[PDB]
Amino acid sequence: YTVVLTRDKARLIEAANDRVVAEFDTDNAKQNNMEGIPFPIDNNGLYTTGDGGSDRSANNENSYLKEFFNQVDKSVQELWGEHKMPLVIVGDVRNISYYKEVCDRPENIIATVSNLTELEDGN
Amino acid sequence: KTMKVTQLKSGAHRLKSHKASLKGLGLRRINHSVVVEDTPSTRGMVNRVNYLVKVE
Amino acid sequence: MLQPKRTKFRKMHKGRNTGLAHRGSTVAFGQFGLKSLTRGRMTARQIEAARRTITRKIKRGGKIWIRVFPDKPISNKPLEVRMGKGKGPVEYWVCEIKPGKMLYELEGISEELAREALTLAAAKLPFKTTIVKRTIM
Amino acid sequence: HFALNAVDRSAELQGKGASRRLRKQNLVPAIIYGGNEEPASISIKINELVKALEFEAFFSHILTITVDGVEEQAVIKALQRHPAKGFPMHADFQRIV
Amino acid sequence: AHKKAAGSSRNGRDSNPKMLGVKIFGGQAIVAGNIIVRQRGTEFHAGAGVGMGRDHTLFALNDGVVKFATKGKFNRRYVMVEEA
RNA sequence: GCUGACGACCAUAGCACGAUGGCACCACCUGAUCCCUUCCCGAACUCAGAAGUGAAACAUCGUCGCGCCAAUGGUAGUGUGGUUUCGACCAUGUGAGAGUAGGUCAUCGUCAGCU
RNA sequence: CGCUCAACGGAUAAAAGGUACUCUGGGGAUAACAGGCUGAUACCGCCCAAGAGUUCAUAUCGACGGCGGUGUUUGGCACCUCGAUGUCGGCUCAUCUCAUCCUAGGGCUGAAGCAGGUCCUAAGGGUAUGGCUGUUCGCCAUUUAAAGAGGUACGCGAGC
RNA sequence: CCUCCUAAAGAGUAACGGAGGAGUACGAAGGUGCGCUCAGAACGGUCGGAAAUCGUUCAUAGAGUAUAAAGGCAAAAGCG
RNA sequence: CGAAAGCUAUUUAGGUAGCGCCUCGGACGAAUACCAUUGGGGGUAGAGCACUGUUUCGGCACCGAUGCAAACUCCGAAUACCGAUGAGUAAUAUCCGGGAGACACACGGCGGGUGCUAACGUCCGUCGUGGAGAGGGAAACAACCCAGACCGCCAGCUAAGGCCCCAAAUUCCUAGUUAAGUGGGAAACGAGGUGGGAAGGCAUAGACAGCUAGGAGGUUGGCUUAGAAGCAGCCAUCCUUUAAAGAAAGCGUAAUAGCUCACUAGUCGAGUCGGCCUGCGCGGAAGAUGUAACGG
Repeated sequence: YTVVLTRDKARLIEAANDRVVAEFDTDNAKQNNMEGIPFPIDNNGLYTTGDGGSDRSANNENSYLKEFFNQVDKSVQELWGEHKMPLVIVGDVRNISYYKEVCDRPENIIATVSNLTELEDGN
Repeated sequence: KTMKVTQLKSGAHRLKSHKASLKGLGLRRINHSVVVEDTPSTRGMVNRVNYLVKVE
Repeated sequence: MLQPKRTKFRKMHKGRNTGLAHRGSTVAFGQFGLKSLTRGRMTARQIEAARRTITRKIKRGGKIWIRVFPDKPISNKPLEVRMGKGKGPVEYWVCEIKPGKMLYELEGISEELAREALTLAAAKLPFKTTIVKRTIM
Repeated sequence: HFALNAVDRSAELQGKGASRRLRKQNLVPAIIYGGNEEPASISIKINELVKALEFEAFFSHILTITVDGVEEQAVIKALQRHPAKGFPMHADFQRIV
Repeated sequence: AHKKAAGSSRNGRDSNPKMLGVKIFGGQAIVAGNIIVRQRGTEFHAGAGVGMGRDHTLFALNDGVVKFATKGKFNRRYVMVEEA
């Protein structure tokens, strides 16, 4: 698995060796019966849209990122339970950090790449 | 014929018709006893508030 | 994952699960049944898990019947959403279970192994359960 | 195996509260109807009825209800048991002729 | 709003009440012109002594006592005004 | 005894199946000049009639195959007062639906006609 | 007879914005902080045991499902405060919890030994310094027996 | 503004509750008298079939009702 | 004497107006309320599949079994509501006019919508209480339970709740249960706690347990598999010496091997075994200033 993280979104790719198997978009079978947010997951936090009951002077942004990555890991674990493959975390160093601290099964992580470009638009 | 009806519990917080059944028997307070004719129409008033009153 | 086919209305009122299961309280299809002693909602995920357990234990040698079908759409509000602004979207389907209800029946297999298959299935269900045999009256 | 002892059930042990209060005395209400005369309301002991019901031929044979004296030839027609607890709650008997 | 769930489903309309139903019940005194039933369609049919308006309102054509009955081959509910 | 008209009632009155009826009555039936009909048609409506037949229809009679009606008992619910582990339970008053036993091939009124 | 006077009991025949340059009267009738209620979500724990573990469900891990505990994340509510309860971080100074990071005692082990892994007991002490960034955190360098998780108005501005 | 539900078997009854419609049409689609009965299925029949028109037999309405829905509709309120 | 925090409308939403609710005066006088008997219409709770849907199994959309539904109903209560008749009791009902206030309601039950059958949440309906209500109880505690304070009394009886001490009143009586301080927080689930109740199985033709001896031969059943030899898995459960011994219930081996078990015989000698239901208990059970989850 490739978990692509961003402050704004998360993507999930299934990859065999050096090719992409699937992208985990709206038209997939593995996301049909999901109890969590399906990929691609947008970070539609109340702080991201500017409502909800929080202020920027509270400095809760790191906590918000941690909880968003926790929800991302929930979706990742839900999908992984049906296939059980190792995952590679791609993203900024700080995002990878937050995700590693939040991951429910951090033993299945085999690699982390932080120098990959175009996390949100690249294919 | 007549019967004696006594009030045992307070009627202050009862349903409106139960209060009205007390007042239609003639009962006005706890431990008040009245004598009323023993007809089905009065016995229905006693039945309505049988938890509130006793018949001698 | 059982679910109704086309339905008449997307969303439903909560309702009240009250009373005993006077209907569906008899082993009517197989010889052997798992009956609910308590009331609740039988989610379609729970139905499927207890069906896969039973099937894996009976091993294509017997027959299983499911007497619960999830036909009640249950809505949920998403996180970070205030009260109001309409009724939430449908997320899953439950069956209303009352005490006495059959949930599964087994036929065509040893009583001991059918007992342990239903005992395995009861562990996936949010009900206190009893195991009953089919009677005449 | 096909003979059961019963007791009369009078009009004061009939009704919802009376039936509930009678089942709290380890008794099962039952009605014998059919033949060519009025139905008779009886009460059968719960343990006796449970033991009688254990026999699978009890449902398809001629039974003999002995109500402390007068005796009747009957066939069980209906048996409503508890939906969840499973114990018998009421029995129907049809008088054969 | 994390799972994209809450969204537009606009239905907050409803019409005003119409105050239908039986106005004068069986056995009551009635004077001519009094409305007995306000209804949609002939849920009740006018028997002897009662007429029907353009909106299927049943009203008394004469003084008397209102009677409800089921009669005819269609088992229709009928309201009558008997001269009592 | 039977037939016809108009009603009460609106399945315990219905359906299905079988039998009986032509002296009155009814129904088919004959014809289409005339009255009146057909977006064409004497099919229906209508008129003028009795050669034939109760075939169909209709009426009556028979039955339980279906329908329909339907207890008793129990159960569910429920008003009031109380309790409760909120499922319910207790006292009292009510009391289904479903199902079972069972019932049913209707019952009456006014008038006319044949016997 | 002439109204999408449709904000449809229709303010005028006739009408948009900005204010971080601002101001007044009010409100905890109503939001942002912190408390409270709640516990969906979260975190922790437990139940079942498909499977992985070369064999072997239960050394270790635990798919599909189920049940709790905590208040602890993200939330829900609007009960307290708008005739004022100062916000994040740092500094200083702490105090408590135990779901224990080290040190102590153990059972099991896929425990030869050395090292570990899990779980049980255990809160007496102890539990880095730096580079980056306002950061909390995080990454990194080098250590250490260890660099614990939290509560305390996310402790502490009438202490900085 | 209308229809259903919420609405707890008289009426009424709220929510940024769950579902739909209206802001018309028609001088006949109004009045009356008279007359008629639908949808579907099966069987037979030139083109012609799954389905056109024709004939037969079942068929309380499974149709229609200018339109949303509900309630009604055989004395049809449906169709000439 | 005594509300309201409702309805309708509103550039209205914390304002105001009409109506509702309060008061005063006048008119009228039983037209009002309660209950009994009785005349009504209903589509709710429940129930059901006849319609609209939805659902599972079998036979072949249809037949049969089997479920479910606010916007489904072949049905269908209780209450409630609208009438009639009648007794008793009652500081009634209605109308005209003077003066208002109120149009932020709250909680606890009941029936629902919403929410997560979350919220001291929100929105209706209905009852009670508070508001505007003191007194007693619930440790303390508007809204819960009992009960409505005109004033005075060093009189008595009771309600809810209580009676070992704080603290008024039983260390009261009868029959039991619990050993957990359960009582005096917490579930799935686990267990050989303990009491009770309906039945069963076996037994001096020696029952249960222990101990002693055996537990075998076709055969390593066939297949599959590197290997599958009772014991990975798939397909049968046969026969033989038998007092008995499974084509095996476990441990074990890579597979065999090996150790047990089921079962039988012997020893001993009397009751014993396992399910079902029920009462009360046990574990599951970790938090932050201090015992701190009976007020002590």
